[PDB]
Amino acid sequence: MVKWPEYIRLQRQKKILRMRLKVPPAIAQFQYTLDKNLAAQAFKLLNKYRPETKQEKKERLLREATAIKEVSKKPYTVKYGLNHVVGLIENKKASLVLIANDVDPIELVVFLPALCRKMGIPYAIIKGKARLGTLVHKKTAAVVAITEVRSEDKNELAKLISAVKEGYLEKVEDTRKRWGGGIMGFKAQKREEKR
Amino acid sequence: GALKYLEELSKKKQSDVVRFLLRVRCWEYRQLNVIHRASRPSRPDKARRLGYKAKQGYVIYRVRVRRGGRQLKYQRSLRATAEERVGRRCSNLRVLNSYWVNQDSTYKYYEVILVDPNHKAIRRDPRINWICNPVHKHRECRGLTSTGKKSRGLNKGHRFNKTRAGRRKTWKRHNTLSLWRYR
Amino acid sequence: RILPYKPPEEREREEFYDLWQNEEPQPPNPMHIPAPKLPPPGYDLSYNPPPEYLPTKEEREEWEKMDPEDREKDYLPTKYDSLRKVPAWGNFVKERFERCMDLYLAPRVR
Amino acid sequence: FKRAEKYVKEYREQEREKIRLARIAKQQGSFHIPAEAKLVFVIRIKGINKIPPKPRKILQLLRLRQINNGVFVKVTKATAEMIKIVEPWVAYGYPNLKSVRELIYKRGYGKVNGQRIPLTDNAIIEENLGKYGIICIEDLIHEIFTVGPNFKQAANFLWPFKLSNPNGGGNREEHINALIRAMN
Amino acid sequence: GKAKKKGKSGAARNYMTRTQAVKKLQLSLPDFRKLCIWKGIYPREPRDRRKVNKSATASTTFYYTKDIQYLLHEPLLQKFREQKALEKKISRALGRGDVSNAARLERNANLPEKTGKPRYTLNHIIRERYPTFQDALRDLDDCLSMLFLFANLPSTTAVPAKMIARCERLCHEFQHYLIVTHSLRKSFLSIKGIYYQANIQGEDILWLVPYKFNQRIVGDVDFRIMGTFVEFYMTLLGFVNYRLYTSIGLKYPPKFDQVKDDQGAELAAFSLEGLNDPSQLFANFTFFLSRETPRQPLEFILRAFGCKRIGWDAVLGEGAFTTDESDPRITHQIIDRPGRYPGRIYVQPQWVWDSINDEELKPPELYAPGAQLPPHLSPF
Amino acid sequence: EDGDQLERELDAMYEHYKERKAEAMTLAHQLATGEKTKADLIDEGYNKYAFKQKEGLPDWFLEDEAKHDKPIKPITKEAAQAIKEKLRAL
RNA sequence: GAAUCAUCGAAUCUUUGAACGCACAUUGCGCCCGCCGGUAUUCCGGCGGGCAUGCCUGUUCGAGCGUCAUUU
RNA sequence: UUGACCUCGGAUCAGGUAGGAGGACCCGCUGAACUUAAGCAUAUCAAUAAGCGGAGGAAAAGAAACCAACAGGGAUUGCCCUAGUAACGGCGAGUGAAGCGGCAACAGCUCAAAUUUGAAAGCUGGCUUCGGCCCGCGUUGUAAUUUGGAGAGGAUGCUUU
Repeated sequence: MVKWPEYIRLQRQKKILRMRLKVPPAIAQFQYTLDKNLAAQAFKLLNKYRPETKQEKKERLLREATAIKEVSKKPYTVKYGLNHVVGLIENKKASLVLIANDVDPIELVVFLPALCRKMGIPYAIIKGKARLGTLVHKKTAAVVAITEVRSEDKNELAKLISAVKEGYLEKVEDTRKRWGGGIMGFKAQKREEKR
Repeated sequence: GALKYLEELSKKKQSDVVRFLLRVRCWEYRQLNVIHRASRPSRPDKARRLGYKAKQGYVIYRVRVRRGGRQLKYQRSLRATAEERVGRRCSNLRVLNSYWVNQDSTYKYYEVILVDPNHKAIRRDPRINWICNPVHKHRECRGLTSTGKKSRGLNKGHRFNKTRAGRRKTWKRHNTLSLWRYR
Repeated sequence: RILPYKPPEEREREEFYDLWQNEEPQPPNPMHIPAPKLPPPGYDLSYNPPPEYLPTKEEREEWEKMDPEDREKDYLPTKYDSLRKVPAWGNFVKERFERCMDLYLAPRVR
Repeated sequence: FKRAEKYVKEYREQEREKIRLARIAKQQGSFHIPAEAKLVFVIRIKGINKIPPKPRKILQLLRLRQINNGVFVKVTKATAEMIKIVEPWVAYGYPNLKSVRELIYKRGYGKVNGQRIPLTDNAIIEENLGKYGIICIEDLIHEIFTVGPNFKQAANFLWPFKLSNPNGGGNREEHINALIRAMN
Repeated sequence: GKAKKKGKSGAARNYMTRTQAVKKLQLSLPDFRKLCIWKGIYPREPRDRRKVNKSATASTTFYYTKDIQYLLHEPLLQKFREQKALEKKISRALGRGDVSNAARLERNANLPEKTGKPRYTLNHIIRERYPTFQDALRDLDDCLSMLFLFANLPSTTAVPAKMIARCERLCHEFQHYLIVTHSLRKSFLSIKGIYYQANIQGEDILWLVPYKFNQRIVGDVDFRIMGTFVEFYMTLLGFVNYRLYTSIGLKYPPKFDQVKDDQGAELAAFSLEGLNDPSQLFANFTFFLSRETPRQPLEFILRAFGCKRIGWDAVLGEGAFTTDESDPRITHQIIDRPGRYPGRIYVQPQWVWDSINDEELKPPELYAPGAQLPPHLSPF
Repeated sequence: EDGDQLERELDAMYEHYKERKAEAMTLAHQLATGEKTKADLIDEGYNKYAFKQKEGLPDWFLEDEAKHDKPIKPITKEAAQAIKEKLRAL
């Protein structure tokens, strides 16, 4: 009958393979993603701390230059970048860690949840390196770290930390040391019975 | 630190997670063509230590080559063969380097880092204008890459007496009959 | 080289030359066909016409009964004592749109 | 499907609105305006999905249900009390002469026998009102601008104005002119 | 001896169908219509539609090959692509939530909802279309008529209130030019509205203005092509007004004051500075306009024919002569109703109309209020 | 959701495409002759392809892996003679 | 300001040939943009600009239940 | 419905690039036979001849995972000597270096491995009034610092543009 394109066929076959294959625990805990409410609240705080864009950064630089022509504190902003965030976690400067679930070299992340766990910093895995890259003003980001925020949101930072470290951390902590997969369908069951 | 962790993974590449990843990627490579383009490397740590840069003009090409005997063994390594095939494919680029990425029971898989000599970012960067220079045309063909040096025995010591300065040049130098004016 | 800074309020509140600066006659190409001008308004259109133009009531009823676009004239004369009695015409905008579509959807033949 | 955030938000909105309504009801209904009756045009904006019974009956009297409805009104004691009661949902202020003229001319509809016909004909205007002293649409305009004894009848006859939704264009005395060209 | 096919040769070469033209130009239907109207292209009729295309129908329309070639070689094609990429960028910003970058994107867009001016620059195409200011005056018929329609009409999504306001200001400026130069020559009013004929540089210009009422828009009408026409005639009238005021020496644009305009000055709002039979009709006359009379047409004709002092009711407008009727200065008062100061003469808008048309001071005794009006005549 | 329909389509297309288009005896000899014992057999059976999922995976991918998971082990002329005599029928 | 002069920084540079619109053993056959002359908006003939491949960067367009969301 | 992110493609889109030639010298692949051993098969011829790919005015090599046992030397390269020594060999034919020493020339460096994190400070393209405006790359990492006979960070006080 009809013939599908090569790349489309390959891509659907790859999703079938990912959902069929027996998954090691790292990629399994990658598969286990958090919930909508936690994602939304984290995105709210992260948006209130989104980094300055290039237009307004140059605008404030020109502001300062004109002020020099004719007094601040440390900027608190979300830290982004794989190496920067892993160093921050190693130095225990991070308060919360958010990890993209779809890093297409997956080795870039395999060790990150485990290092976060041992270090002690709470971590979560969210859907969309695209959302990470939109939290920052980029196209994509692998990891997102919250280290320190201003006074007004100490309370909500701590509340979000407690909410994640209980309601996602324990929930996916009871079951994360196993192997995933095993989603065989009806035709798969019949084929295995016949085999 | 992430590159250090990746280096440790590549060290324990026979582990469970790495074996799974190489299995899936081997299936993907078999499904794709013999030679194909990667904008981003499969092993970023290895690419970075070999010299890959996140710049306009650096590309990765992934290539599969038949493995086994040629009982006469083909003296050129499969890495060199892959680099040479990449050269004939894109003769415009310059072969910066190459690294093994995967292997199968019939094909061995390599990723080659290539540099564009006609892009003015590459011209400006004074760490890469050396390969912008015309002396480095077809380094893979002249055996000037790492595999070329390894196969040519370009090392120091008494173990490499015959090849440290060029095998054929050493042969010629030893077999020339020099005759001076005052003999 | 760099303009000194001006805030968005100033930028917001901050934000002609003759067409024929050098004009010479140009011969009209024969291919171009200008659209015919609309006929001048006739004696019939007038709101207060002479009594001769006034139609019969039966003719008015027949005109109202007739379906639109089936009439030779889109209008029949009516007589008004004062300008305030004269009402706005219903299909003024429709006539504007129809003549626009005639200008740019109807072929022109010499 | 509707969620606990919406439940909590709606309940708190209702609670605060009830508290504020009780505050006005207990307090004396005396606004800081001269005792003279004025003319104010009021346009309602969707502020809260659910409305308490007193603001609902006030909005029923002011016939502002369909989206983007506005109407002129007398500034007096009882009307000021009703406006202060319905404050969150209504945005109001002094109209201009040009504003009222343009509003009536661009968007004008007559109410007869529960029907909404446009103000095309002064003949229709007079077949509707006729004997109250109105002679034309301009007569209605002048009555509205300089209120007379027939203002209530004129307001009843004119259909509430349906302003076009703007794309980005408490009490303010004058900016309603900018808003009316914004939605007109 | 060469064999040559019938289909490839002849009328098929000369003419192309609408579908073929749009496929070659590579634009959607609305953008194609906008560009065709912008360049002034009309379909025409070929001699033999079957010869043009064996598969053809009388309903199908054909287009000129050279005209399509010009449409290809108009740079507004490139401007179209850049603008479309710019809505793509503003959608980028809105989706990502970058409010500030979205603000700069709309700044670069210069959209004609805040702008009130054309989104695009049409100076080159209007120059190509009208080689002469004489041709500009010739098209001023439709320009003025259609812009006055838009001055009367309310706003919609396609036609913003700001751009309607700018059209109203342009109409007021043209009226100011007409009253300054006494270019108005004939006035006729019928059930449709008021036709004005003005002589400018030996060219007769006709335009029709409807009465001030709520005009129904029921039916199937497209504002998008109509809004494109708005942009056409707005830009054309702006350029023509600038040229005319330069010719007469008066500076452009004339200044108008916002507070008086808001109170309702209308024509009185604009201020004109000269340096950067008609007049003898009402050369020395004092006129008052009652509450019922058409204020805008009456003042326009009186100022165009040189009546020095006209006043009216306070509710009608702002910036006028003394509103009080008891003032003895008013020689003539226009009243149309179903005071009685002996000094003032009560006359009618039809009296003014016929006096202006005939230029012979038609008897106010014949045109007194309370009596049947004799029928008027059309100057055309 | 479960992917059963898409897997059905992929398998049907693979079947349509298919329609349109010594080592064991050597190991047996090494086990029989006093050369390699049971422990050596499991030691050699721990290969690079050990723990290869084979039941829950699609048939086409399993066939590809079976095509490309063959390790080359040394063979013997005695094993070749044995397999020839075994395959020789009546 | 001569020269079968010297120098030489500026031009012209026919068909082929790595040979590049297709064919090549035809001064043949094609398609897009423009012009010219001869009854010429249609017919004919000629002329100018063009039309190889693989790859790199950028621009644009398209596809993909691969994938993210979007009730405040 | 909409808009992303990723991947895969088309365009007679814009800017470039690869052929071929030459091949005396150079860098690799591939690779004989005649002959000698008074026959001949290992060996020799020869890691040569032919064939294939790839540059320059030189190429290649090159700054020790070196030489050495020193009272140490100190990137690579070429000559003399080492030397017909060591070592290998149908121990026949034969094959056959290297350290050291005297010279010629002599020049050292760039990265990956770190968090700029109190601010991607970096770069491509087109648009120009050529001065500065955008777009894109990019955080899956572009600038500055650093490369193990080192270095970083503070303190410290001198000296250079």
